[PDB]
Amino acid sequence: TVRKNQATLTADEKRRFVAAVLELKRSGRYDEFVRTHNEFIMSDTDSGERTGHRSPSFLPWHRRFLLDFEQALQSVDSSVTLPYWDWSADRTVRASLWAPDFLGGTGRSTDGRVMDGPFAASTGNWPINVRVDSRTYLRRSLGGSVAELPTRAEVESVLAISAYDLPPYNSASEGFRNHLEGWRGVNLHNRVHVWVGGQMATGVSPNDPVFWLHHAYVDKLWAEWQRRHPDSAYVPTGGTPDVVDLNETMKPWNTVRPADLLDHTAYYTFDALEHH
Amino acid sequence: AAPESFDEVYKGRRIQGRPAGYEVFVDGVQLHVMRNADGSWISVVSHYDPVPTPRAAARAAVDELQGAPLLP
Ligand SMILES: [Cu+2]
Ligand SMILES: [Cu+2]
Ligand SMILES: [Cu+2]
Ligand SMILES: [Cu+2]
Repeated sequence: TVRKNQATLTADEKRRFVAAVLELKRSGRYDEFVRTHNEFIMSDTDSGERTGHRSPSFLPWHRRFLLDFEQALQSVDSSVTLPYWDWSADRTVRASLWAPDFLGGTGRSTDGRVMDGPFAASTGNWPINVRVDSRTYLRRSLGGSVAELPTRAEVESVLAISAYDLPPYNSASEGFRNHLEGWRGVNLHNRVHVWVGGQMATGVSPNDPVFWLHHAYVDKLWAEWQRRHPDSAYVPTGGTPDVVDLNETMKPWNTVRPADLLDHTAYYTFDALEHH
Repeated sequence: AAPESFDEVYKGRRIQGRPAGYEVFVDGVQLHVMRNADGSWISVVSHYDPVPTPRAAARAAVDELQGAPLLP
């Protein structure tokens, strides 16, 4: 129930997280997470119904999606929790995140194929099944398509934004959610997807296990924003077409609302999160 | 009004676009594309990376694919 900075995991924790992920893949369960995310990303639109992305519920939706995945990990090994990747700090290819004992490194330049780590196609343990093209191997091009990860100063500028979200509650919005997501401003979450490259830049981005670690840090930043702005809360709070209001439920679960997900401490804590 | 249609060979592959609200094809296989509020575009193989037009999104998909057939 404690989510830790990936950089701090012990060898034993890395081993167990890798093994649990690979068992979810083996059993078929992993791929359905990939499929759910692609379905939402292909349907979430600025001018119509939007729930997982480009909308206020981007944050609680990924919070609940990550909780679903963590619960599934824990069904294989109850000691495992999702670690987070602070890409403002661990910002080079040399970060131990990208070591062969954890996620493996960048892809080779001919075809982007990851050649080491537990998720390399050569292991036989990580087939890319849910996909948009014929290639069935994990690909990455770390720092290929955009040169730099967000910096701490850039993150702090986003965390200083006091309103959670603003009309029109989509990719054109001002406010914290959309600056964090990245469609406006110095760009935090979207740029990380672009920086990793490979499947992480596509609709089927959970094919790369770093998806979980990226979103666990995005989720941490929401928590940090709440601590800096105790007087700000999720919006909208009722009657908004096409958008999930505070007390409306969210697909695909239908049985949970943003209201049920604002307080992470009901589900987990972080290794470190300062008090306002 | 939607963007204009297009048809060209880019890096050896045929990319086509047409209003439908807009469809893109790479060698005759449909590529999911979406328009953002500000007028930019993305595709399913570049879904966190806005580019100004649908042809730009098609070209970005050909760049991403490195010769790979697109799946319907
Ligand atoms: Cu889309
Ligand atoms: Cu997403
Ligand atoms: Cu994401
Ligand atoms: Cu205060």
